[PDB]
Amino acid sequence: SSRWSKDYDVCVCHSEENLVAAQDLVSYLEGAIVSELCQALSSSHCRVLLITPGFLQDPWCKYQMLQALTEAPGAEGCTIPLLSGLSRAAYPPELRFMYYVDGRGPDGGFRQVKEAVMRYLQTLS
Amino acid sequence: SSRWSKDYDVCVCHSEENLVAAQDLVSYLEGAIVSELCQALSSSHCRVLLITPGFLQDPWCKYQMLQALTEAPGAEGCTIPLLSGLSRAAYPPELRFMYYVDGRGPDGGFRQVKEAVMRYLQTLS
Repeated sequence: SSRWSKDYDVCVCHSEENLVAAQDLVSYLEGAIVSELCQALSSSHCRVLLITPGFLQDPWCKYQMLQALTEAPGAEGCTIPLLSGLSRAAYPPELRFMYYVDGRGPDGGFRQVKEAVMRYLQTLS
Repeated sequence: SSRWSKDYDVCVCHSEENLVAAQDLVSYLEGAIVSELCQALSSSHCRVLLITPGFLQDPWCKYQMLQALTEAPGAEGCTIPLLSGLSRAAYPPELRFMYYVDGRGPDGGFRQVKEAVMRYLQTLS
């Protein structure tokens, strides 16, 4: 529960087709929030899933999404799904009973994503 | 890890539109395997997800699917996805990196599902 139990405060999960949008989010989050793009050995307090059409199509992305929700946001974790570039009708059904940020919100949803991240950090020692 | 730590050996997860197919599976599993249809207070060793078009469309089904994979099949659990009545092209992408039974297999996939259930039970005291 210690703020320093992890070296990063948040990492962004994205598919290869959204590399630039991910970098913008990382840049937006760090303006202090220490962020980076998620990687294999990546371990942070919060994980932002940049869910886009490309992401939803990629099997590995979906798998990472699953595990990101398996051991995390049950209550003790922090996983923030950002639905971007998608029609709400194409949103993953399971989201109706889960927290997530809509890309149509202010700042492409970045503002609410950052806010959600900060809220979690405060609950840390 | 005790075979009697749970009152049921397996329960079937289905959407309202597949009630009959679920009952057939339950019936098939018990011919000893103690099975039933999954319910809110339901707790068993294995959980069979009867994934069909209706299931994939229903938000609550998907959510239950998620949680069924969140705390389960990481290694210590038992969750068996049965893809039935669907074109493989419409299968959830995350399945490419996970175990699952195809409905096109022998006995509508029931045989392999039962086998998978038994395998898990043996690993129990």
